[PDB]
Amino acid sequence: MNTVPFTSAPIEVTIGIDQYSFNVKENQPFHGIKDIPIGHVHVIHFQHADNSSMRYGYWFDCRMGNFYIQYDPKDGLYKMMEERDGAKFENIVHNFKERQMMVSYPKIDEDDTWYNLTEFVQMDKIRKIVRKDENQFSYVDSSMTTVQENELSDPAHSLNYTVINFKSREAIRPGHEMEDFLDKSYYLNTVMLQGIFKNSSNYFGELQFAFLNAMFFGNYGSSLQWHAMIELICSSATVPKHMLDKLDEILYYQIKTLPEQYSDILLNERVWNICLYSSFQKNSLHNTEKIMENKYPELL
Amino acid sequence: GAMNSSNYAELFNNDIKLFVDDTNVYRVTVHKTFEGNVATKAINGCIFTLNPKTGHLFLKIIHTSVWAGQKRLSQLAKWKTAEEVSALVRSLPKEEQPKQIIVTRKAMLDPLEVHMLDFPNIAIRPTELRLPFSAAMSIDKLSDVVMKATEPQMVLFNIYDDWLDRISSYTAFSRLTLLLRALKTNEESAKMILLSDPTITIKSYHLWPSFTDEQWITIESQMRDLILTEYGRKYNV
Ligand SMILES: C[C@@]1(c2ccccc2)NC(=O)NC1=O
Ligand SMILES: C[C@@]1(c2ccccc2)NC(=O)NC1=O
Repeated sequence: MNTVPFTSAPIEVTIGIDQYSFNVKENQPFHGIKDIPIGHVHVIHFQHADNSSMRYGYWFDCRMGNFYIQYDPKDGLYKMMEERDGAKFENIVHNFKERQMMVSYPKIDEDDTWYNLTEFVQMDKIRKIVRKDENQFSYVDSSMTTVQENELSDPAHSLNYTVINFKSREAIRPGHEMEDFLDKSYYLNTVMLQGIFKNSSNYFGELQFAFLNAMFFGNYGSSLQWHAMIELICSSATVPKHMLDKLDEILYYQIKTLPEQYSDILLNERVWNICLYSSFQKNSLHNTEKIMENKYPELL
Repeated sequence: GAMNSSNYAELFNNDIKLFVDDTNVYRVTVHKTFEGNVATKAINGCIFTLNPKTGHLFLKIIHTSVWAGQKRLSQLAKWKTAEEVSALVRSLPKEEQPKQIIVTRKAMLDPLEVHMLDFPNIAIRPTELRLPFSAAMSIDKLSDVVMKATEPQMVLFNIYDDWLDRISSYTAFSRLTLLLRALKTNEESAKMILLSDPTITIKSYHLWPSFTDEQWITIESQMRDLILTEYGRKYNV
């Protein structure tokens, strides 16, 4: 079990750790989060009490280093940093734990909600989508645009998701125009899976990372990416059977976790109705269709 | 974006553009089978591709053999249209290729966009105008070449005959759309108007009769009357 200590909490802020959130008051004696499960990526995120604008946060994996949070009063935000002095870090954490100045990552011992949302998400791949190679953790916020959004403006601060565009020469083989537009299997299987992602695990990892960015920071571009990756599968007549079964599980847990009150804006009516009721895979997502119909029947 | 009444004179500027109408590509007769079920029999069709500034009509005849063994023909027809328009563009010298292609039906937008991905600078546009190009097969010489075709064939016409020697392309297009609107609303009446007088003939190399300027004014008035009529006969006004 790993720990992310905080130097202090000088400004009132709502802090989230994965799917959990808690409030910290201005100058409250808060010194971080302990008992963080090893084996998963994690995200620690922030919304200031005085400017709910800009949710921001950091993706990290405690196996990759000792990380802490420190507020910067010049840049006005809580920053993640790496402590290279391992003995200094262990000493700091032990003192904060002895003084019980940390919230404990919940230890609910029955379901894998976070595992189920991050099954295919790897820190190495996050770091290729979010480029800042001198850090082992990755910063994301509400406003960051994607490389595709920038083609339609600061490249260093962009989300480099894989570009998916159904009306692109990459997606459409000369002479197979109708075939490739109406059945995207070529684009899914040859271009994207064999060619770019190499395997379905990496495809699902980016899909899951895009959803989490769309939900935790209200990142419009991440939302677009998540839906495009769903639609590319649902619009392919030929999809490996294990991929469909896994996609159904992935989406089920995503829909289950979504805040009920953010559904109106986080769920694209057109894509979901097409995917569940018109697409080649309309009958292949039983778990997802059942939770969607019972939880958001308005959208459909 | 979309073409409508406000941006109408754009049709007659000097940017090359083509209208594409797909309404006569896939044509059928519906009939009863011996068992009393219903079946269709395809007949030859055509793509109607028109330069509104010059009158140049690229009539691609769609022979019924292109449907043999194919499913979902109404969907296929839109993609075949887009394939043939793309092929026409590629066949033209660069300086004759259109800068815009305006489709008369919005269901042609995605098929044509996809077939024209190689031409990112050609704009594919819909229109809000209700244009009467479906009535092209009421022009006798066009219907004749379509029904006589035994294989795929492109035939070139000037749909304005020699009118541009005397009138502007705005006026010529307005005359064409009035004639076609009339033929679409009451083909028999419209054709009676156009041919009642046997001394006005259609030149061998023309589609419409050789009316004088004065006779066109009379003809044009008779077509307006017809359209207004039928609009009463229809709605009882
Ligand atoms: C246990 C915790 C929480 C648990 C479940 C949902 C939301 C928050 N409470 C708290 O102060 N911090 C947390 O993580
Ligand atoms: C509504 C919103 C959105 C954000 C993330 C996913 C879907 C919608 N659109 C936008 O411009 N900012 C948002 O929060």
